[PDB]
Amino acid sequence: MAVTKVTVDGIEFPPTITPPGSSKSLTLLGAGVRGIEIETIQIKVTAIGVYAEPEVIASHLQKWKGKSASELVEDDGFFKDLVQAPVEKLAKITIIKGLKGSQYGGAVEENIRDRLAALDKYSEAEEEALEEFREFFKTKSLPKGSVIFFHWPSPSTLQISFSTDGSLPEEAEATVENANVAAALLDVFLGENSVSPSTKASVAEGISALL
Ligand SMILES: [Cl-]
Repeated sequence: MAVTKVTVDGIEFPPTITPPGSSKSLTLLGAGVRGIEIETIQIKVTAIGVYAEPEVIASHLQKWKGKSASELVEDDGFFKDLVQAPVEKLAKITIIKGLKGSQYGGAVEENIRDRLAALDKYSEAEEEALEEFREFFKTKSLPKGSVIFFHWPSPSTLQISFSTDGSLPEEAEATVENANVAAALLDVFLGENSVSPSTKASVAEGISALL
């Protein structure tokens, strides 16, 4: 029997997902990969899938209707609107090349702090939030195939989950309630100096299609 699958270089991403502890079901908008470059050698380390409520986020982005995928990815304002949009969002991250949690966490945290410090939005509250974020990854190992779940039930709140085998948890492990960190983390992936332009392209064409 036939099945429809979404894949990024063979890594399978479900077309819809229900975040840990959530009732809602989110729809995949697009997916790409985060690739680290050494010399002229490119290493893919993670696959990233971006999910949200399709009708709702389509409604909030209606000013971009009929705008082409080519035109959206060219425009930082669209991605600002996508990041700001007050809808549930989820990032599913599948580890390609294994690594230790404190490494991934450390790098992402530094990226966030850089963004927030640049914006003059880094105080003790953010440091504590990032303490939580840091502590979450400190204790864990991220082997190939393990998956991280970043859940934004609203733009101000971040919920983190993780499964070593790639299955879907039914409740979140960590909650970071800090608007700046939550938004910055989303900005790591969909923002101006994205760790994954491919993911942004994929989301752009998905959203363009969705409108
Ligand atoms: Cl990543």
